Amino acid sequence: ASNVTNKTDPRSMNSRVFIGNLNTLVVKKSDVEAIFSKYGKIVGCSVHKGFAFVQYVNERNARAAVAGEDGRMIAGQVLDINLAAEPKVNRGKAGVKRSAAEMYG
RNA sequence: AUUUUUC
Repeated sequence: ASNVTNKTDPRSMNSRVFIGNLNTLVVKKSDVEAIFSKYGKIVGCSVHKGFAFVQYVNERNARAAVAGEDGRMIAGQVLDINLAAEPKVNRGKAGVKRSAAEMYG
């Protein structure tokens, strides 16, 4: 698949997958487009430090991997997968941080 | 080598 995943169209912002807390020191672009291609047609993919991105053809494909791979282990670590326009995590760089509305009370 | 963008 292509190397592009940063569009901002009203259907490309929800046909995309965010992949945080990723084992980016063992994974590669040829791995991310091979771990998420089982849940949809990838037409763009990119990888960075601590996170990566995947661009599907539609939103249905994104919900397939955002609910099909989220919380899975790869290369010995777990990755936090979510819709690219529906962030809920505090981006605490470890997943240990909580929201002021989701605290222990 | 470590959570929203071109590895």
